[PDB]
Amino acid sequence: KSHTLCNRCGRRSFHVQKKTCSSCGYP
Amino acid sequence: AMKKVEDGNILVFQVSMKANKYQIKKAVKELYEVDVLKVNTLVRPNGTKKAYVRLTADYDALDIANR
Amino acid sequence: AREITDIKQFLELTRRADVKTATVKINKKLNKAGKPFRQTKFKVRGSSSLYTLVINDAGKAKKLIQSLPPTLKVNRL
Amino acid sequence: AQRVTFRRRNPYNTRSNKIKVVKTPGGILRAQHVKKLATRPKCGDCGSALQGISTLRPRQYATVSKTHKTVSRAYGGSRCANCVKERIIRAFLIEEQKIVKKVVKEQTEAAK
Amino acid sequence: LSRYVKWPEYVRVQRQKKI
Amino acid sequence: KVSKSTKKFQSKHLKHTLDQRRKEKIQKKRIQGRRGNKTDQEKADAAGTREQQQLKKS
Amino acid sequence: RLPSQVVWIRRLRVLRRLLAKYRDAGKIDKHLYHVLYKE
RNA sequence: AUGCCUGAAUAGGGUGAAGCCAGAGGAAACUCUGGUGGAGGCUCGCGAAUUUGGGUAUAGUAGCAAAUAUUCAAAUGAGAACUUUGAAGACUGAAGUGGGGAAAGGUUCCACGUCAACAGCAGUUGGACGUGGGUUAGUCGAUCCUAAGAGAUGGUUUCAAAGGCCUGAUUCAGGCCACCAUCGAAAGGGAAUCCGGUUAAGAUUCCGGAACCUGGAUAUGGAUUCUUCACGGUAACGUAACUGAAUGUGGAGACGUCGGCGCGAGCCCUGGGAGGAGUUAUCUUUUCUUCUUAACAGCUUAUCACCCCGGAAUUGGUUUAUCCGGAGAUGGGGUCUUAUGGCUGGAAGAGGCCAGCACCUUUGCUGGCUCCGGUGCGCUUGUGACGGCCCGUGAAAAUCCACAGGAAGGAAUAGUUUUCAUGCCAGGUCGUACUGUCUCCAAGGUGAACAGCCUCUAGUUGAUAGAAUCCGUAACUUCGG
RNA sequence: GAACGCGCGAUACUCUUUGAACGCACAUUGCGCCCCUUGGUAUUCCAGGGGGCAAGCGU
Ligand SMILES: [Zn+2]
Repeated sequence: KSHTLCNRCGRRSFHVQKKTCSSCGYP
Repeated sequence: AMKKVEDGNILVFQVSMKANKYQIKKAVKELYEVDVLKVNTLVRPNGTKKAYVRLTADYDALDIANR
Repeated sequence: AREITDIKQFLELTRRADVKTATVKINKKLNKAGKPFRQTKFKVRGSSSLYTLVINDAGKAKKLIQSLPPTLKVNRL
Repeated sequence: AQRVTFRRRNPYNTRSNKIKVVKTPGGILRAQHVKKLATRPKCGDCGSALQGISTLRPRQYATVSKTHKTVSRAYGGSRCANCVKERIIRAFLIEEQKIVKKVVKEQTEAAK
Repeated sequence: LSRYVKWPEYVRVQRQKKI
Repeated sequence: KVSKSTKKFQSKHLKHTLDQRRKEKIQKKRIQGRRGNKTDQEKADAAGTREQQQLKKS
Repeated sequence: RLPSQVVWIRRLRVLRRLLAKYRDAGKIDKHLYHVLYKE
């Protein structure tokens, strides 16, 4: 469960600990 | 829902997801010309909002349903 | 709920403008002497509480029944 | 011999949620959550429990009259009787010592 | 303490240039 | 009758507690026969005071 | 059955109760009562 | 490897350290005997190791996917070892194969229809397929607050012009104050809801009854007693009220762990009686089961602590535990907190257990009883006064209250205040169905040595199938009066 | 570009929630301030609608 939904792109790539997206870089 | 209408004096409606209890009470009062005692809202799994509107004892819910 | 002991307070409560009905409840129960008796509870609710007057005397209860307003709905038991 | 459990969201045996077991008018055992006990107000000088002041939760003091949370004496409701007595005696003696010291200074500077 | 707050930076600079 | 806390401890913590106790016993037995394990007070006694050290030098 | 502490507590409590009752009744004065208390 | 914040757990048996009490020896010091008390690098089931949640830093062959035990009759169905009902046998045995939760999953919950595929045989079954139904909150959580830490502004308050308030016959002048956004806990802090009933599937949410919390505007009664912010008691303190600015403080929130003692409630045990069920070849006043009282509200109720009198060695009081007294003991008389019990309202009208009378049907009507007690090295839980040890005097903030202070205001056809009483109105958004690495509840009998064996309530019958200490003595020995 | 809905956006075969994304936060459909207006007894309360908020003593 290291990743969650990203608001900007909709993928399961939002790292919960880092608070950054590994697919689109949000934010 | 029709059982609730017949017995509990409760009209069951589907409402928008952007409406609160104040707006539902006001809308029922304006559209159907009845006095609302209470409003209880829930959010259904399919993304829609259901409201139970219990009217005051001065009004019969079945009469409004037939109307 | 609240318990009252004053009969005239009960009558004043039953004389208010916004009063729906009054309940008269009968209970058959024993006293400390063992002789059974009839106890009458007069219950009427005010604004936010239910006041109960308990009367263990049959005659006093009958007089209170007679003294109730004729326009007051009375629930027997 | 009926088993009961919590009635709220918390499933852990924390201080916040504590359970008592009561027999309801239905003839069954059921759980009930108990609130935290109130603490007696304490004196601001010695820390002893204040006498004559009701013990309530912090927000329950806002709904009771002033006689239930004060004492008619000075500092009543904040300090106890003995502390007030010591304060009075100490203040008076300090004032007397100030007067005596001022007289002594006046005398010792009066030589010149 | 730190009383320097009584003078804003521009006032302090324009008085320093005076000296 | 066994108490509730005893039941919970024996079901949860008994095994690892016993294992740790055995490990401490084994380590103590192994270190007892070795040389070079002395407490701070024992080492302080062995070194001695400044006067004792100056006497030992002399 | 009953452990040592429970029976000791009961014995000491009943002995002290009897001593206090006897002193209050006047059968024993302060000093004999004080000796019997420690004994 | 070392941390830090906030929770859960840190149990049990044995042994018996200081200190204390009473005896015996000696001039003391000191040594023995018994009890008490209940401690630890005590035991039992340079190096290794040292519970846990959340948060946060440095070939039609092998073989049947293994978790035991099934049998008889009936029903449904084209078809039954596998579906359904009844009977029999067996299993889990409160540390559950029992009832809930956090996280996670996402319709798996319920009904109807179906067996093309899936559930390694079959299936009429389903956590499958198709169509529908289902989750209701002022009171339960989130929402609010801050913790370790993170992070904008000019690295975390720093050489930042970083902001609010008050006074004034109209003159824009004057004055006060200091210090940094924000995020971070569904286990921490926190205002308030209970009982009964109800569905195919929803409940502290719906229904019936009953009650609280917060905020607001206002009216009435009473008080504010000569007209202007009330009294009583030596005192602790009591009260239906009984104004209070700047400013300065105090309390609750709010805080380590262990031990025994006292008290309350739930469970267990148990006597009588009033019902119902089982067994009864013989015996058995016999075995099982019902006899319940919620939140909330009124009256009353306290160990500790404190106050007044009094002035003590012939030293007294006193705890299971040796501490207290001219720094005022013993004794006598009072004050307080309401924790917790008792009575009552809620409330018997509810629920429970019975019996009788109605019908191819929602087919519900009536009548009784729901009472009185005891017991504790028992289990669970809360609480009070103590004692021991470790230690920053043992997280912070939101929030509520109080005290010092004396600014200001108050009277003649409604003076000022309304922490006294009654009365009116309102309470938004999101989660709630179902299951379930951390967590909650927890009966009895035998064991007479934690263990193991058997059962009550409640759940199962799942797994391809068929064939081959104990007998005789004596002294003693418990509570009161 | 994404999410949710009927090529399109509640006017859905005008333009919802977002996104450089802009009132503040954000893994919450969470929390504010300002102006106008309307309704429910209404000067106070509650709610609905519309529109917004990324001086110096130097000369
Ligand atoms: Zn004090």
